[PDB]
Amino acid sequence: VASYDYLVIGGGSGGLASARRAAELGARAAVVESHKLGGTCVNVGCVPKKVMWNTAVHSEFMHDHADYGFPSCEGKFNWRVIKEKRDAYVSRLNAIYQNNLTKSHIEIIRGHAAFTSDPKPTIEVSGKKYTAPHILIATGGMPSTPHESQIPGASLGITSDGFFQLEELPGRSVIVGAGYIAVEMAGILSALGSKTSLMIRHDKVLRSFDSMISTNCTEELENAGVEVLKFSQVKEVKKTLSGLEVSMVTAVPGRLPVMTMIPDVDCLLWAIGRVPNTKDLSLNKLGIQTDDKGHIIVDEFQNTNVKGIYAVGDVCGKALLTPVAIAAGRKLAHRLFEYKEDSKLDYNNIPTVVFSHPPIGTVGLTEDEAIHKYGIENVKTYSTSFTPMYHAVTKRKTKCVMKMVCANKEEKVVGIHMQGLGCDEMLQGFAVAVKMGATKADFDNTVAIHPTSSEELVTLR
Amino acid sequence: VASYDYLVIGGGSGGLASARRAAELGARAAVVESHKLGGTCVNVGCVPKKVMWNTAVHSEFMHDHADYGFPSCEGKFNWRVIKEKRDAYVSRLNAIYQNNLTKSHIEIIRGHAAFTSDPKPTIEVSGKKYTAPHILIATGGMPSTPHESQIPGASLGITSDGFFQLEELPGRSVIVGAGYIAVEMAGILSALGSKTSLMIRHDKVLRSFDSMISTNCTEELENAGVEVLKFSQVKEVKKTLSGLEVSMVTAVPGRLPVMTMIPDVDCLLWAIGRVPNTKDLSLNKLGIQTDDKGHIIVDEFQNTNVKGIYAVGDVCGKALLTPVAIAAGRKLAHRLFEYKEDSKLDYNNIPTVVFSHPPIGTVGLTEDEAIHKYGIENVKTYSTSFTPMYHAVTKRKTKCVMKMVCANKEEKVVGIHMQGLGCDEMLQGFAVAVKMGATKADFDNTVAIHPTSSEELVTLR
Ligand SMILES: Cc1cc2nc3c(=O)[nH]c(=O)nc-3n(C[C@H](O)[C@H](O)[C@H](O)COP(=O)(O)OP(=O)(O)OC[C@H]3O[C@@H](n4cnc5c(N)ncnc54)[C@H](O)[C@@H]3O)c2cc1C
Ligand SMILES: Cc1cc2nc3c(=O)[nH]c(=O)nc-3n(C[C@H](O)[C@H](O)[C@H](O)COP(=O)(O)OP(=O)(O)OC[C@H]3O[C@@H](n4cnc5c(N)ncnc54)[C@H](O)[C@@H]3O)c2cc1C
Repeated sequence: VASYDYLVIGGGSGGLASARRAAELGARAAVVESHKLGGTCVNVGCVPKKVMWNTAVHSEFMHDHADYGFPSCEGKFNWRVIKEKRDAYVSRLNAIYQNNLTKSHIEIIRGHAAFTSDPKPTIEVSGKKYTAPHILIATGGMPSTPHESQIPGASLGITSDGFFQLEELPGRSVIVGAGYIAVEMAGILSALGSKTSLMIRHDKVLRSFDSMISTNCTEELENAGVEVLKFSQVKEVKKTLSGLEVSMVTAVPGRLPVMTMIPDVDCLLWAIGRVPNTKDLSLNKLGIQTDDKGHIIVDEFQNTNVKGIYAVGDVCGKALLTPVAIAAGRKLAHRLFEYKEDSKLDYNNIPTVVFSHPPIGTVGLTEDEAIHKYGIENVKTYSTSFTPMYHAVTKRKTKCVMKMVCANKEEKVVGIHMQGLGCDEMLQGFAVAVKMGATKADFDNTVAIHPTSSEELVTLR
Repeated sequence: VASYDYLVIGGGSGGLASARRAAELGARAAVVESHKLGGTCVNVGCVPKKVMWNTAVHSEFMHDHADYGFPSCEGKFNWRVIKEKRDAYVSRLNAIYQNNLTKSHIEIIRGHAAFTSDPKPTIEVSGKKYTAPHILIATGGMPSTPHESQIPGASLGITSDGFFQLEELPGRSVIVGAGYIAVEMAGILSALGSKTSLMIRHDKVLRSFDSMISTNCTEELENAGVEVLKFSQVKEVKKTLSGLEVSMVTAVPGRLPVMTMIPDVDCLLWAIGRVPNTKDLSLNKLGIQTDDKGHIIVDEFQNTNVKGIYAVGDVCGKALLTPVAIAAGRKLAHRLFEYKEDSKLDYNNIPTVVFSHPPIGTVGLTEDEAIHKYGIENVKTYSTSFTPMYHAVTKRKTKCVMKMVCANKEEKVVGIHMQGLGCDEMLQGFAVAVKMGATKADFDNTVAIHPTSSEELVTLR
């Protein structure tokens, strides 16, 4: 039984970040990883997604070429070219992460970890035992798929993982789900030329975002050529002579349900949720608490219910983002190895960018959330809607919408929501301002940068 | 003699902003404008410049098309197409500004104003007299050109004004100056296909910016195909059979001076400075103080040396930006018509974006300035340099450099300097944070947005 100061199960964002900081602090750490280092984020998430987004962004910009004084650009996007380049780049990152671990003197234990029956918390990987007084579970999650029992033929569809395996651009694609991943995938496939449908159970996407954003985002998708199938769900999927045939039920409220067949589908992409990876951990041997989806339950300090066992990142099921897993993993290392007992991540005011077209940036409370927290009488919002100057000379148009949610007399900024060209890079510093507790006067007292989109947020009235 | 509450001379950024706010406050105002409303900013500055920048940005992005999986885009940029569209857009803005004035009930007096000999400050426009207890001079500036006495043939060159009159893309262009305008023009002309040279008196451009920025900016220009002629200046210009011939002296220190002829020049663009527009105002009839360049001298509240006479914007020669003129003009209206005596613009921490390729964003003190303000022992900087993820798959490359200047033990953020893709939209919120007095912990405690360039500023170590 090899003993370490810190054993981290999972070599993705949270697990690596935590292991690296711990090692800086003098801890003797080891990371168990059964697949590729970098985990979701590098292999099938953040990185490959962004590359595909940059590609889709090229496609749109190329539509404006002639408007800008150039000759029309004519053609066909070649999926395999970019796919090969994207894979290579992921390969480069995996090699860097491995090197980062080595330079830090962190041991990499390759294989699938599981807890043992042993009294003092101990794991087994490939027959060998490993123990530490602090063990971090950072095993992440996976895409959720429907059971054949509920939706026959569901296994004919792919997930976001399968999306990163595709080698050709699917001619006809149907995406099921209304969350950010669904939105992102629909936007990429459509911009690159796939005849794309997005099938959502209600009338808008991103229903948990501020309502200005869910409305605007739904319209932008339609305007970009994505067919949004509202109040619809899949009833069955079948393999026809040439592709898939999707049977769906549309049930608009105030109307009779109607069943429709969608034929000749090349790609059926389930983007319905993520499930935690805890199933094969043998958690029950230690009696570690999970919720009914399999998420590990933790407190504000990432503690599980068992002493010396922690969990961070996707596996915990809250704020499923690369930077949160990292920040939580880091704060945890400072708490354990630097003896900073108050060291923990604040889960409020975490900013998010959704890589739609145009991108979305959000931080803090939606208007409804502020209304429930402070009361209608105490909430004031400011908003603007305009066409960015980039489109002054284009036939194709996109809008920029921004909304500021203020609370109390002081007009504290408690929420910022926007969608528009450049909003992906614009959000970070306002997130800093929001975290510091800025009020509207603080924004108003900052001299604008002209001509930009960003200047609209400091000149709202 | 028609009397008003407020008479504003100049209908550009500062003059309009001040007049509009004053009118909201109940003032009976009139704006004197001898040319087009919107002034520099709309007609020959900010707006038309940005449109030309967006165009140049299209040209660069089109170089990456094939790398992104598309077929090579082949050609020739058509200057007149975009020029016509740009003019139209400026026409649209002029009509809006005029309407804004009318809706506000502000009187527009068309013509050239000059002060009179009269005791109580009074102006004359087209034979008629006008007076007010508060008169704002906001007459802006103009491009500076060399005297034929010092540089013979200088009048064969054009200025940034003339740039906006061009109808064809000049084949060979030489830009003289090393400030932001020179840099911007060089970058646009070059990206659009002009064989461009930038002639600077020293070895770097933007010598007043933080030294990381002047160095990086000079390299980016060279990398983009702009020939930077260092330690050079124009000695004479002459009209040859086919274009202009520029005689220049290059005097590298530690070397003998060398004279060179630059032949076949289509466009010689002077971007050497701006001069205030005060010359024809008859300021001396009131004894209003100017410096030796013709700038009107004012105090912290925009007061001139004469009671009831103020000046804002370019004419004052400090912080020559559209938003500063606006903010100063607004604060002034609140002071005069809302009786807010402490109402004035803080000229510290004004953010600037330079529309180079990639763009530059700066706010606060350069490293040297912080060193002079706090002492070397009290200044700590953090910086990063990386290749944005956008170029992971391109043969063409650009860099992103960021620098954070902190002061004292607390590591107050006193300067942010960066150059890179997206830095034009990234700066605004960090400018808010800097204005609020953020420290490095405030940045560090803000969760990053992945994957973006902006996230680098919150993860500096
Ligand atoms: C398509 C997609 C796009 C996304 N886009 C973004 C985005 O743009 N921005 C953003 O912030 N977030 C994004 N996310 C979310 C972000 O990628 C995740 O929140 C983050 O990767 C979670 O990190 P983690 O450390 O919890 O787990 P992960 O990186 O999944 O790491 C878990 C690791 O544990 C390994 N493992 C699991 N069980 C075991 C075991 N028993 N033994 C050994 N090893 C094990 C797994 O192989 C894996 O390598 C995206 C996610 C997806 C799916
Ligand atoms: C090429 C270029 C690019 C620029 N790019 C940017 C940028 O991207 N961002 C930015 O922030 N700033 C930029 N600037 C600077 C910005 O445009 C100026 O700081 C701003 O326009 C100054 O406004 P102002 O109100 O002082 O004067 P102006 O807008 O020049 O207005 C002065 C007005 O007074 C009128 N006038 C003058 N004398 C008289 C008189 N006697 N009687 C009646 N009317 C009179 C003039 O016709 C004019 O309309 C740029 C400038 C230039 C030249």
